[PDB]
Amino acid sequence: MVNSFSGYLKLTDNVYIKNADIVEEAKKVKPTVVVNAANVYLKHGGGVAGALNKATNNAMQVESDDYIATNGPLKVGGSCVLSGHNLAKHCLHVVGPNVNKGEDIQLLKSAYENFNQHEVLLAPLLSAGIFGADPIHSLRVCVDTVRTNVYLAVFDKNLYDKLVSSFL
Repeated sequence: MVNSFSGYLKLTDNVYIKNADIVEEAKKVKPTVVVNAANVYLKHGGGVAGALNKATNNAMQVESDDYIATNGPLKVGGSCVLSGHNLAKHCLHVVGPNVNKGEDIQLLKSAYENFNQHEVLLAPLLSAGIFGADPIHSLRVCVDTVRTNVYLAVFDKNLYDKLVSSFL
């Protein structure tokens, strides 16, 4: 079905990419699902998580603290579905491995598998940015793991250009 995502470059049958601020993208599109680059404690301090949470006026963090108090931490590679607040219907909080914590990069595939539970997503590259993985690798794992339709927002123009120009 046609959708309102605009200005994306088509990488594959199901994966699309754009140089964009995921906060502004979500505000404009109001997708069914926005993906957060979460950690196991749902402490949304920085990176994508800090930015999404700030855009919700801290409502994402309040909701997340109640989630953790009830359910305990997520697993690396795991996820939970919470409200999308003012950004989306739902937020899929996905924990990619954090290389700066020594976590095993193989868990990146498991992390992306969560996307297959949703027909359409707006997402960042998992484990990129402050999570320390190579974004070119993250894009490769995304393409090779996600089968549903995923619209990737890449914050940095230089990185976006490198991701497109090196894509096999």
